[PDB]
Amino acid sequence: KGLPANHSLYGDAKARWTINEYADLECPFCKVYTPRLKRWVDSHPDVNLVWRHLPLQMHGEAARHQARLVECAGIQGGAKAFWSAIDAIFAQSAGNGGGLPGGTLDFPELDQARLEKCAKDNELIDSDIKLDIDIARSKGITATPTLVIRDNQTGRSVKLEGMADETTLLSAIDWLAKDLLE
Repeated sequence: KGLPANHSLYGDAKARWTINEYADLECPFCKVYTPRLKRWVDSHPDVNLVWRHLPLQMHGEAARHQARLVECAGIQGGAKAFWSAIDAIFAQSAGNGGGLPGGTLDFPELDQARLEKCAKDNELIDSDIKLDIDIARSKGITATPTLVIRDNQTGRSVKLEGMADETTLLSAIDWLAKDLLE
């Protein structure tokens, strides 16, 4: 294991299971699913959520630039800024490759000129986006959202493609760990 998630983490850092949500800020599925999944995590403290980048090629530049904007928000403001920027981008983008008007995010609690420079220039964040995409492709992930649910106690994980509903989530965690619940 490498360093733990901070700005990309939603929920309790010490949660037993982590839902890795591979997602694209232009994807209409991700737009409706991400808030519903955060709700679910709110009511299951034992599970947390980590956003992983997979901007899809058919969504072009907009999805890549928006991935960089949310990492740069994390630099400025941590998790709270990161997840607020995810919401703001899903609300403000045309979606589907149309992107933000002028590429510009309206998020006045952040330093906007600073935000834009970081999306243009910071290669560390660009690398981190690319790494999530490379990991996704190594696992054969092609569409968004796709979940990788990891049990942090055992290391085991399971992949689910699509907008998994509560039955899907519960049954995946049961598949990981039904005999290790006490």
